[PDB]
Amino acid sequence: GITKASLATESFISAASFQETTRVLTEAAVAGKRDELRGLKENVIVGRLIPAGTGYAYHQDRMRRRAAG
Amino acid sequence: IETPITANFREGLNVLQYFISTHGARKGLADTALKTANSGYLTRRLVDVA
Amino acid sequence: ETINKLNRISRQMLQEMGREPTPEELAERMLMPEDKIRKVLKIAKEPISMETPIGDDEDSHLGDFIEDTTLELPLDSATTESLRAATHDVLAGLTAREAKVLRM
Amino acid sequence: YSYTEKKRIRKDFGKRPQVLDVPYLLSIQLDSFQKFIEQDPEGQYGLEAAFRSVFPIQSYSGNSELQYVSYRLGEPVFDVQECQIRGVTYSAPLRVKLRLVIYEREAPEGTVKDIKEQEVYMGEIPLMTDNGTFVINGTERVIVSQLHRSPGVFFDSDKGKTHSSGKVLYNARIIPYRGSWLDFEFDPKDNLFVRIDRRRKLPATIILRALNYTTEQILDLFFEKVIFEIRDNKLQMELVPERLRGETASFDIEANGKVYVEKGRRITARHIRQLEKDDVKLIEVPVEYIAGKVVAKDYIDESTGELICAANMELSLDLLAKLSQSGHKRIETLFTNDLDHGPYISETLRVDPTNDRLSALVEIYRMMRPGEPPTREAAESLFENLFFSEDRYDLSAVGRMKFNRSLLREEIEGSGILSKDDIIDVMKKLIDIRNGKGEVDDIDHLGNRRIRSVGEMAENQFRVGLVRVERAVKERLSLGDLDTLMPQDMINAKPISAAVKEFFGSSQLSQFMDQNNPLSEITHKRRISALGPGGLTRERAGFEVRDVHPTHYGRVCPIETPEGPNIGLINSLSVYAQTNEYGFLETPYRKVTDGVVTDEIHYLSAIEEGNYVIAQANSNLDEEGHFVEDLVTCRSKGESSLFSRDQVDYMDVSTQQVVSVGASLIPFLEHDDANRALMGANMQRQAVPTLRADKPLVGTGMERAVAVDSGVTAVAKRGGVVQYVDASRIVIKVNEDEMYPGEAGIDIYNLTKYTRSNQNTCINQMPCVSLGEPVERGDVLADGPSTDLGELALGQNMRVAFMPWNGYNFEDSILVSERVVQEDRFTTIHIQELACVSRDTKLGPEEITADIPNVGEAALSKLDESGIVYIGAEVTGGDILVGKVTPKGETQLTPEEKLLRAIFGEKASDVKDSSLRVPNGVSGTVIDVQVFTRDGVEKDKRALEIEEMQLKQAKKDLSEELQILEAGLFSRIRAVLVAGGVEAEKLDKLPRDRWLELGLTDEEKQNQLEQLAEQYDELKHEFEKKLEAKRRKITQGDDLAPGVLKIVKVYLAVKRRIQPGDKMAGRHGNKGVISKINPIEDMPYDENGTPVDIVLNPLGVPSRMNIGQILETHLGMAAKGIGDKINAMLKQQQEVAKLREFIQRAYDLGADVRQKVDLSTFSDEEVMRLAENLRKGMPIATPVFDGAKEAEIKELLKLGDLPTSGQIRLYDGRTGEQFERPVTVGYMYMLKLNHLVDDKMHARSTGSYSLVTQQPLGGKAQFGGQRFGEMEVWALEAYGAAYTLQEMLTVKSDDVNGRTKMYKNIVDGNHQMEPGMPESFNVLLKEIRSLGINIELEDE
Amino acid sequence: VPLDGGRFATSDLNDLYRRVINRNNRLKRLLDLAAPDIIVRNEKRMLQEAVDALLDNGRRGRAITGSNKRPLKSLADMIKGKQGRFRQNLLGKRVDYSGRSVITVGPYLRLHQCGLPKKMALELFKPFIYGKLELRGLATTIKAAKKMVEREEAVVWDILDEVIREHPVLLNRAPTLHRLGIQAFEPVLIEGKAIQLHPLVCAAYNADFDGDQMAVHVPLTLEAQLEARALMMSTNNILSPANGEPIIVPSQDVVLGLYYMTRDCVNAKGEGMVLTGPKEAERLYRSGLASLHARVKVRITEYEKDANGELVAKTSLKDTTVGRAILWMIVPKGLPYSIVNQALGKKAISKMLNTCYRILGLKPTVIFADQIMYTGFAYAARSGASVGIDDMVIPEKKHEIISEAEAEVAEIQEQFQSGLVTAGERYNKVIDIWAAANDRVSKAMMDNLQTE
Ligand SMILES: O/N=C(\Nc1ccccc1)c1cccc(C(F)(F)F)c1
Ligand SMILES: [Mg+2]
Repeated sequence: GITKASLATESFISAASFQETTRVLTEAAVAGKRDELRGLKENVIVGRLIPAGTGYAYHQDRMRRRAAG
Repeated sequence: IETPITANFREGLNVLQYFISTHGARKGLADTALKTANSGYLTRRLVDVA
Repeated sequence: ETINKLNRISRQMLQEMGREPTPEELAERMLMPEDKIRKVLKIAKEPISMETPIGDDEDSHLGDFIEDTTLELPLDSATTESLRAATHDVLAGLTAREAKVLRM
Repeated sequence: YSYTEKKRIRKDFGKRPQVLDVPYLLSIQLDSFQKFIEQDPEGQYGLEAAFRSVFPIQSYSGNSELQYVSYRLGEPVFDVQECQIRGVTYSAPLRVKLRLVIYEREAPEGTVKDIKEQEVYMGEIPLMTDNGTFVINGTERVIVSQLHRSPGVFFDSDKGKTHSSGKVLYNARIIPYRGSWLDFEFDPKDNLFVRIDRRRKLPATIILRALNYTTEQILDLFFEKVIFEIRDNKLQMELVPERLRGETASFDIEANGKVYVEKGRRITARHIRQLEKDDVKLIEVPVEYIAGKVVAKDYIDESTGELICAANMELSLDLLAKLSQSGHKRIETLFTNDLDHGPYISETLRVDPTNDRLSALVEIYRMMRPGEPPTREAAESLFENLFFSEDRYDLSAVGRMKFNRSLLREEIEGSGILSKDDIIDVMKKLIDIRNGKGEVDDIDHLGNRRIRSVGEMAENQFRVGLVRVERAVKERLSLGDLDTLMPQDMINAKPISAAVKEFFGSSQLSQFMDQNNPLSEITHKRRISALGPGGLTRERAGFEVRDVHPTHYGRVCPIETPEGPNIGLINSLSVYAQTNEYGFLETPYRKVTDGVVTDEIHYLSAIEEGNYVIAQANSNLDEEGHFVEDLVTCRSKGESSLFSRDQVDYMDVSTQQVVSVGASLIPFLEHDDANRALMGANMQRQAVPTLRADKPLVGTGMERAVAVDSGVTAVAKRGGVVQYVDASRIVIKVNEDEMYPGEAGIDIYNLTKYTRSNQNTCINQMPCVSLGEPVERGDVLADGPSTDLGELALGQNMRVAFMPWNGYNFEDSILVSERVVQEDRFTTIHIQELACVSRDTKLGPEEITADIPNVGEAALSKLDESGIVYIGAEVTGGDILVGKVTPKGETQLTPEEKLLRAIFGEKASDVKDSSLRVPNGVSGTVIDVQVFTRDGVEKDKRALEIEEMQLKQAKKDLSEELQILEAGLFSRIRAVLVAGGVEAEKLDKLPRDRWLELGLTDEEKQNQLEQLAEQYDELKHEFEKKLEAKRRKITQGDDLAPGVLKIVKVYLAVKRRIQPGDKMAGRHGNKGVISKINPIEDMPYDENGTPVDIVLNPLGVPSRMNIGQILETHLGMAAKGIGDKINAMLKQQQEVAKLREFIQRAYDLGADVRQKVDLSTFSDEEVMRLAENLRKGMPIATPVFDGAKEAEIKELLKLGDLPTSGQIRLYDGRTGEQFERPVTVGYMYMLKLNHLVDDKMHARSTGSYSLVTQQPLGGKAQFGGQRFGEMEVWALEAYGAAYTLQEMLTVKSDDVNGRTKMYKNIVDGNHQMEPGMPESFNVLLKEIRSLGINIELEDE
Repeated sequence: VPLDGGRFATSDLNDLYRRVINRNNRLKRLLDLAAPDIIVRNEKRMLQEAVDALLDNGRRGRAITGSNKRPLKSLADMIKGKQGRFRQNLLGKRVDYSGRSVITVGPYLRLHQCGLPKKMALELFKPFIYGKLELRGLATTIKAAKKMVEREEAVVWDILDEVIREHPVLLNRAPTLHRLGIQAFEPVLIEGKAIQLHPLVCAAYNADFDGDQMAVHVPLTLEAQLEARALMMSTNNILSPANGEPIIVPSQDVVLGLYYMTRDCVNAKGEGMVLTGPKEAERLYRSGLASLHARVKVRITEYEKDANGELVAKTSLKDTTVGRAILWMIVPKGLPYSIVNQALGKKAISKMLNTCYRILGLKPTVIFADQIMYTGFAYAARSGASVGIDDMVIPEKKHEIISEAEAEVAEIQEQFQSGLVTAGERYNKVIDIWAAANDRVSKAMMDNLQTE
């Protein structure tokens, strides 16, 4: 279901927004989870360009530069 | 109610008919004002999932 | 102890005066210079929780309304950066030694 | 007919005669508080009762007792006006006599000493105005009446949702006025449970044990007895013949040598009748039938002394054997039937973990206060303290009454605590409900809904104060020395005063009166709320309680309620409604005895009204008032249907009584959909007063009542002739019949002049009377704001045309002619109170001095030498009202600033400019200035000028008082002297002061001279004391806050007229916002050449169904017609005859109305004036549901010279060509609500910022930016705009760096952003890291 | 940080932290004094409780702040925030360079612009104004520029006209639902304090004129100007993202205009005559010779682009009315005359714009829509449409329907009195007859009102 599917999100900063904050922070903190951003909500939170639309050019150019030569 | 409103707005409505109309009105406002919130909650869940 | 001492007097004098002792009333009753009532009475107060809710029950809390007075307006900072260009311009208008002496 | 009615009369359509007339609308507010503060020689509610409750206070066993004698309320420190100006609270000191007695140690009780401390002072309790308002800080405030669940017992269902097996459940709830809740409830296994408050569930019987009931007596209480006899041998039984109903024979039922019932044959009414008439008391039963039967009492073996069976145990064939051989003849069993009498309590015992009283008390004490070790004295103390203590528990009178009544008892009044009988009875009733006999009540019913009011609540808060003072008194009486302390040293002031102050000051029900409007005031003062303390919440309660109930009829207005977060959680009080004796809501009705409708009034409560059949406000009867039709629409029990001719017990009093004063003010309400009517009566309260109070041209007839009953106007105390009329005051000379013998008199009314209201509007009274005019008692002397000649004018009616005009009227949009803004009719006067505070900083005191760093001569011009703006000086945004300067030393400048100062030789001041300046954009004229000073700080120049001025004005006023009064008295002495010793010319020669010597012949008139002497001298000295007091009140330094030395308040009166963006609406729920203000040139006009004021969009009419707004238009036009004709005949100056004729013709109108009319009126001087008042238009009254009809309107239009259609030809003011089709033009009453556009309008570029998180915040009333939310973010996300969003949440807001770096680029001409990281997230990092959580920013 | 009256205010964390310190220090003391176990244990538990209360309060005891009942806010409560789940980005954030106010109509506007109050635009664009004033050298320095605009010297208004021109502003309404809740417009400087908003856009905002307010935001960075103009612009969204149907559809007054325009009565001035073209049709109408609605043959030239990217032309005598003829002047190019020859209801008037879009492209559709609005308002105003009390016609047969249906209920009632029908079945019966009656009256008044 939609409310169930929204539960799983790779980015923990994103999850901390609309889910229960405490649990997300703990449960992420134990596994040492590393948030790579890559999404909208998280990038909005951290205050940089949205990885879509006008910003899609930037992130792409950054995404390919990443994990590369 | 098995005794409808036999009058209309062009004519006058008496005490009873108006009093009975009142419930329909209040339930209308309440229901719509609530469905706004339901809609919002739904859009929330939706953008969260997408 | 001083503060408490003031409270004691304020108690009897509350109904005794039927209203309450004037701000300078408890002052004569107490030994010291007696204008100290204001200072002591003020500093004795406990700070208010910055989380104290105000209005609507909404998340507006007292602390949300406390502005930064230590900041500097942009409408000013612009004029600082401008004034630099101003005095720097006008210091190019004198002899290099007058400029050196004035910049010094 | 009254005197201001001769001035103007409202033509009244409608048929139904008014049997009862609208009472005082402020009734509730005044009555309640009237009961709160008062001396009642018994426990009836008041300060007396609340005293008698917590008193007398005795110490703990020490035999030192403090009792209560009597109390009094001293005269207010300041009166209402002065209290309003100064800002203090209008209150009276509470002085209460206490008696401290000390009993000799080891009594027979007698006192060593008893000191009576004379009236120790506790608190100052606020006082209610004659208008039903309170003044807390310089501000009129209203306390809303409350609606809650009445104290008593209540039986509910909770069917459906629980457990989804159906089966329902049945629960009872005992709700005290004060103290813990006692709840009883079943469960799916039919086990009776009990819980105190909302706490842990416990098996019901566990409470009974705590009342000292052993199991045997619980069974003896809740079950009947089935008797078993072993007589001769083998099992007989006692049979009550009714017991066999609802059961099938388990064996051969036979006795008396005759077989009544066989095996397998169910026992019906036939078998039962046979048994009853053949009278079979005892029958023979098998030994196996008792296999299921539960034994009643305990059973032991007489010989062995051992328990054979415990009470409430299931017998078996073997157990019967073991108790039979022991010599037991009789066995008592429970009477149990799964249909009729349920075996509930029995099974309740089996789930009961306890045994004896102490056990139950342990399990209760450990329930209420768990985790801590239980004690015997502790459990006993607690349990006795819960429902059985006079201290901790009361249902009071309403509670006890509803309790006993719901239990079908006799006594309507009783103890305020619970008795074992009470709990037991309630349980019995619940079990009876589960058994099928009896029904469950419902919460929404107004018989279960009780109404409080200011007095009762204030009593409660004062009570709380008294308990917290009680603890103190006992605490002190613990260690006390005998004769030193007295009832002062114990009882404090602050606790009680702060209880009451915390109530009136801040409570959800205590609120600033909404005074922009008389209707607003009066409709606020009658208001109900289910919110606040002891009530539900919006989040808590669902649609059931919000919804309209059949019981709301005549009590609560169905159509006036707020539309929003709380709907139906407020409502309003109806027109004729009254608080019941017990506090319920009751309504007026007409008693129909036999076949006649009697005009005797009868008040019926929600439960009273229930069984009776009540007729309709609208019905046809005639002559003797017998019902014409053989059947008429009526409502009897919770429903409405056709009822037979003579059935009906009662009839509605008025056509109005269903609605409220607000709804009753909507003309042609019957023609409007309930939603729009709601919105209409909702907005009508928002109408800002106008400059010229107009009058409604279309009306109801309630407006008179609203105008008068609300304190906005000035009503004659006594009738007489006006001696003096000024825009300031009004002096009336009283008639002798209404006049008291002593003091003679005249009534002097001091009118309220221009002053600040709560909404910052202008409240100003104007005299409606002229020099030397007859006035009758209860007549309007002066109108207030938005009232005209005793009626209520909330706005101004105007010529309106329905037609689309070039889209400028597009949605609700309103298109208004320039004629309107020019005529200054919709103009409004605002009175704003601005303040300037002189505080104290460690750097130094702040000065109000007129010497201000960095201001021109034009700036310091408008200020006097002292620094305060002159009275009457017109000001705009930026102008300095009060010069103020605060020390800030050592500016700490920089190199180039130092060079700058070096060259230009300027001394940068040690003082910064704090001066109060008029807020940006607002402009008005200064109507007043006040200066408050700390007691002991020297008053400055201006403030002193003000003080001397006020002093002189005071002396002048008081002197005027004494002069008019004295003249008034001596004028009576002159008149009495002339009887019995008349000398006319002789008497007025000698000095008036020497008159009192001359006597009279023996008579009562000598004693009258005596009276006038006494009262004369009384006034003479009263003047003196009043002057002294006034002077002292002027000169005393008002007490201020800590740190503030002095305060200067300037009062600005702004005059705003009307502009596009303002909100406007009719009474019908039709909104609009003025779009363009069009020239008189472009206005659609008729053939006569007369333009139209406003052009409404017709498209708004059909969809939202309010057809009344159209009728209101039509009749309005018609009204104006009758005006215009008269306006011509007065301009013709025909004569009194023609005018009289036409006016009478108007006032009759064709047949059957209740109005009556003139020629009792003086044919010349009185009639011409009426005609003069009618020439603007002819005022009409359309009763709420009794209102006019199409035919009547069209007929009035015939008298008008105007068409039946209500539509005419109109020509575009632009092209001059005609308009195809006729358009509806008429006169609609239109209100200006205060949404006015130059309040709402806000703009910000770069303002101040919040400290905790750096974010835009208004500190100057320079507004914080608009809040960009999640949805707006999504909206930006749907578009491809990243940069708009980034700049939105980074540089424009949260980035302490990026914002300024942006500003410099915006001015440089470079549009870019160098964003950085938003401070919110940057703070969140620190907040997270503050815990044991390490959050880092990786890589690059 | 300090307050007025010399009062202080501080976060609750201090109250918490302080505690944790005190007890901690005390514990240290209790170690150096060699206290018994029972004591140092209690102190340890207390330290645990204090730290717990500091980090996340409410998971043990819920400690209360000094002198105040309300539980003190801990660090977890600082992080969580409130209003359900909102993290201060989520609930909202205050933003500079913005504003708001009551909104009004402004039908004169092109669809791409909006009326902006002068004062608002002044306070909003203030930094731009400052920079532009000294760019041309009308102000010595930034300070002097401030003094100039604060004095509202006459020269600044023109400079504002400069900074406004190509520089869009974002408009937003209160319940933002879909992306059309925010749209970019070109500002038009307007005297008065109200914002003017193009009528055709009123549908997308769901904005009535009854006092709804709108907010404005300034697109500061260049990228924001181009984002606003190329994305959030009004003219760039003519279609709902939910479905390809036009959201720019004419609303009410306008459609009553076009409806009243192309419609025909049976007999009216100029009926049957013939005219050379729409020009002289309008010329016939305005002069008062011919009625707005009359059956008439007129020669028209329509176009079809049905060639390859190429407009074909054809002329004929069309049987139409005067109104449709006049209206045809607006219809651009390749649209057939068939589209305006009908009655033009709200539904057809939409498909007009739609077909126009799917055929001629964006720009012609935009300008078309504008024209449709203008002419709609104009002609609707000309029409003199109104509403009277006699405009609502009740059926003559109403009372009779009521009476017969009233006979039915007393029939079924008489049947219940005699037990011929059960209570419930009775109820259903009576309710059915009343419903049927309602339908009858409805279909009476519908016929009478419609064709009479
Ligand atoms: O015939 N039914 C009703 N008649 C009726 C009419 C007037 C007053 C009270 C009841 C009725 C019964 C229950 C509830 C309602 C109400 F509140 F919704 F209007 C109306
Ligand atoms: Mg709206």
